[PDB]
Amino acid sequence: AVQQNKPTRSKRGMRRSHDALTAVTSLSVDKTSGEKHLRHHITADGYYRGRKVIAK
Amino acid sequence: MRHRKSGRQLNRNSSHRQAMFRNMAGSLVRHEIIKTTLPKAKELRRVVEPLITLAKTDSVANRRLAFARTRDNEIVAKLFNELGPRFASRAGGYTRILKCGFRAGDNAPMAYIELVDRSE
Amino acid sequence: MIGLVGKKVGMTRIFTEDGVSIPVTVIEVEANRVTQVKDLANDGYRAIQVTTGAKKANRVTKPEAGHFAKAGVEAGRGLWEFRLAEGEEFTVGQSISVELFADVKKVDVTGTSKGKGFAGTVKRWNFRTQDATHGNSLSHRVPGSIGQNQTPGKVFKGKKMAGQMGNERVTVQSLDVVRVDAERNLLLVKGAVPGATGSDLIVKPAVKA
Amino acid sequence: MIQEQTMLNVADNSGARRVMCIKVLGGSHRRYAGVGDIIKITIKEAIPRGKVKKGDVLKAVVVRTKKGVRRPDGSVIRFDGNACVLLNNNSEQPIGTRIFGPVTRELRSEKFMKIISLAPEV
Amino acid sequence: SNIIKQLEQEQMKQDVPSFRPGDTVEVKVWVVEGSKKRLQAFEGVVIAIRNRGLHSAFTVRKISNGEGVERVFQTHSPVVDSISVKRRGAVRKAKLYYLRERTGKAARIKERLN
RNA sequence: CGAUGUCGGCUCAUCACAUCCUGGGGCUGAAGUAGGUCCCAAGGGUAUGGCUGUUCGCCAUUUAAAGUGGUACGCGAGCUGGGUUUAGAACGUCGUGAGACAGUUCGGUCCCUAUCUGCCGUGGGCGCUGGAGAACUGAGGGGGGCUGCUCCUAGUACGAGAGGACCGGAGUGGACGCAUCACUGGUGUUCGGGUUGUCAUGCCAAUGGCACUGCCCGGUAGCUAAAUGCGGAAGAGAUAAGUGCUGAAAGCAUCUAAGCACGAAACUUGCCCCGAGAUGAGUUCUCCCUGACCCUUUAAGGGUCCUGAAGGAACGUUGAAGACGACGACGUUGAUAGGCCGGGUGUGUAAGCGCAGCGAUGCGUUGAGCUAACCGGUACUAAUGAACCGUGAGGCUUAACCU
RNA sequence: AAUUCCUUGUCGGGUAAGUUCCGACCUGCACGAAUGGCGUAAUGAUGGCCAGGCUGUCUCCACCCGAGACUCAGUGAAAU
RNA sequence: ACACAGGUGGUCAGGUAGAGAAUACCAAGGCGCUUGAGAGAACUCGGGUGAAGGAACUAGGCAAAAUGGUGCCGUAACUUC
RNA sequence: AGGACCGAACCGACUAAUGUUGAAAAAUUAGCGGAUGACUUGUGGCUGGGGGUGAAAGGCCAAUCAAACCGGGAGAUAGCU
Repeated sequence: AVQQNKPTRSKRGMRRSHDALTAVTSLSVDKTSGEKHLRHHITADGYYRGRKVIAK
Repeated sequence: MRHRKSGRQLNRNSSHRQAMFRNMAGSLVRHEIIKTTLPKAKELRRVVEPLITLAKTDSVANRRLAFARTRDNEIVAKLFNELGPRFASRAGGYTRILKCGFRAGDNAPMAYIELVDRSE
Repeated sequence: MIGLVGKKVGMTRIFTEDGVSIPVTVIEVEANRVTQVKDLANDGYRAIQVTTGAKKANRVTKPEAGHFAKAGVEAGRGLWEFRLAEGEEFTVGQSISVELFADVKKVDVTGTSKGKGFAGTVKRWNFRTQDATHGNSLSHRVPGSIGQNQTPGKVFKGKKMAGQMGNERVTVQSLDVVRVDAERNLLLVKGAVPGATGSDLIVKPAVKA
Repeated sequence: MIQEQTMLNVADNSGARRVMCIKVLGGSHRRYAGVGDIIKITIKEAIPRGKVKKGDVLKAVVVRTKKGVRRPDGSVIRFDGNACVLLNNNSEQPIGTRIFGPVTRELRSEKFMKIISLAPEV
Repeated sequence: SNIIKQLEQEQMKQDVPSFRPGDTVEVKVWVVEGSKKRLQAFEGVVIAIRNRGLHSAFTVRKISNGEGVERVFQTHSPVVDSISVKRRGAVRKAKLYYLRERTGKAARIKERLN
């Protein structure tokens, strides 16, 4: 094992100031309910892109 | 190595995968709709969807076929009676598979699979 | 030097009497239409551009909409530009004809080779394989030492390691011509070409052949 | 095919039945051979029928191969093993009084003119 | 879709050798040898026949006493005159590659009950 | 000396040369074949095995050659551990002995979780002076180079005798680098047949799991080399070593000085590839954007109210592609994948039923039954909406011109 | 030769090349008679050498099947 | 050290395959186990195919592999038998 | 009649690979030696530091050994660090 430097707040700032993994941008809703979902899946009450694919 | 493979390598040994999809197809002819993971729902289409075409003939030359897997009388009670003959003038497309989001409290991919025509 | 854009359409055999099978590759050229010619006083160029578009009109890029609608009427695909001086072709001329090869002995092919992905450093750079016996390990599929002891301490540009193998447009610089048809855009040549029907192929008159 | 330690079979009278390759030669850095190559060969087992002795290093010309050849008339010729005609250590070309089977129709032309008297099938 | 079919049908013969492996034959070639053209004949059993079109190899094995001589002819090629049958045979598994290991009484290759 | 891993081989590098090969010449007791001998030139190239701790060696066989050196006799966080630099001892010799040899032979040990200076690969961001999409120029550079045998030349010229050519023209091999699954093999679990042991399906029937894919077979798509091919072009430009003419230094003489023809495998370009982060951010094809009030010695902006273009992302179906990115094919303005249909191709005559056969098992019905990846057809299943990003004509100065 | 300096002793056998091995030579630097001599047998994880059988050690890899690595969600280390 | 790829005195030790209280797979009886969902790239360990062959590898067939059961026929040198 | 030949249980831990800041404080995978006996194993006892144990290796005697462990002498001593 070897160590020339312990990384400063400013050195680690290049991994804590501009990185991206998510943005939660706008999201999706059906005209029947304002409870938000993601762009391409079926909701728990059976709604999908205007086709209402399973009912219980 | 490997090159083309269209089927999923999934998890665990080949006899596990065999005895999972054998049993899960039994559950599909028992309920006509299943809630499961996206890889499982989409790989369950294999052999079971063309088995509807195999069963459409009601013929004696097919009588010893389609009972190599899922060997519980639940399937042969429907096979060549309604399982097959219920889709015999549609020309293909007997299963539907669509995604439902993520497993509740984690990130595993959830989906559903159905037979396109079912009594409930 | 100018050339034609096309694809491989299959493989054939024509035989000798002495004799062997003689492999003959079958090539078809498409959409060598020309829509731009670049010359006179600016940036040192003298060149011609073929613009090989053939795409389904329902998914054409917004920059390419209205860009061939007066001449060429199809979009997508490689633009391809070739060097040409004093042959006097214009944008109101005629499509490049494969009759270019009517008296040509041999042709030079440049075309997308079969993909291999990462492949391996010994498979790509043909290094000499160290023996996997007497206790030697982790030495069988590697590029070996990447530079010299003590002095440089910086690695040389002469050493090769990782990347992707295949997909290069390569150099296959001598294929002897067998048959041409300018009325059917058809070319037959002796020997193999890079890639397959899912690839692209460029053919030029030969120069080191 | 046809490399160091490879065993070949007899094709000529007073030649040996077990003969072994030690050099392919006939060019720089060669290791494999076919029909019409000349091989540096050792007698590996010596018998009463042979006019040769074990461990004697000689030359022989290939006339049969288990990979085969298509050059003669444009249709493959392939055999059960590999066989070679033994060559004269002093005056070059074959030394046997008879050759077995068809062999090659080259072993009779103006580079083998001592051999035209023999009666192989081609 | 295949758009070179017309160039494959330039070589391919409309008469395709079609009788399955195990038939006993005589095959003829011209040899040419620059300026020495003569009709030469080879005898044996057909061990490979049909069906990949212009790639169909056509393989014959002599099955002679102490001699397993083998030839590949490509019947669509410019170098073959004729193929003719003298005896029938019968196979019902694989493309007859076992005729390298079968000899003598094991080389009888049935007779199609003909 | 408060640890600088060592000899030998493998594997990977880098620079010189007093030149082994190849290329260029001179001398000769150089006919010719060679050889013997000296620089011109470092542009291209430069072994496989045995015995052996070896590099060092002594040998068997090849080759156009088996050149010579440097770098800790380059390369153990890149390899083994034969030799040795861990205890063991052994036999001989020596010490009285505790032990040792200008002693040898034999047994015995070889690390990593790779962080940073670095290199490879890949994505994001800043900028090129509004906001974008797609190609191109080249400030520079790397790659290629050499090379076998045979036939003609040639049994001539020359040579007591033995022997014995130059050159450009062809054939035929081999391969560093590179392309492909064709040729011909192999493999092909995803397609189909034969089969041993066991358990089971209510039983029969014949079917399935499991045992190196349990055993034996073909075979597609594909993979591959154990397969086959192609390529080191001519020219342009100026030279090296060198061949000449005309003619000066040093009035002769001289290829050198002026002048003039001609000069290499190298050099600069051509051949193949790379490249504008080239603060020196280049060109073209083109595409679109024409806001306001309050306030500041105020080309910068600060607050607030309005309005969005070009063109992108998200969302995705997927494969001849691929770690991941990415790359090509596609999202009903639909054949991208699945189902279905038909071709294409492989396997081998199913099960049932009848008959023959003391019966096992066969035969017919029947070229039967089944058929993946290649291809066309068929929308039967499946491929989000306004929202997001990104605008609202773009700095100084010199000049023209309309108010 | 388990001891013949250095020298593959010198010569022959077997090998394509055998400093190891097999047989001889006597002219043994430092063999030699119970801290034994020499032959030898049954036993031997004993020391060394040859040939066949067979074989992915090798030409030269080509490939396939599990179970980890690789990515996430809950929990969450170190040498230095 | 522990809800640990661990250790463990003595007893009953079923059926079927088998030479076997090997290994396999059926009672009686028991289990699918507190990280598991994706991916099946580099990279790792274990296991298993394949042509011609062939030890050419290496100081050294180390390792790796063919062979592997049973009944019968057969069985050399040398020998203190 | 077996200090018989082979070979399971039973005992050993020779060979190759893996693991080597491990799953294991030497374990696993497949071979290999012994296996009615100069064999092996349960229980309670006896042998103790220059003393045991050892058909003998500087081998073994509680994660400690060319003299183990623990309380005191002890702040041994040093032309020395």
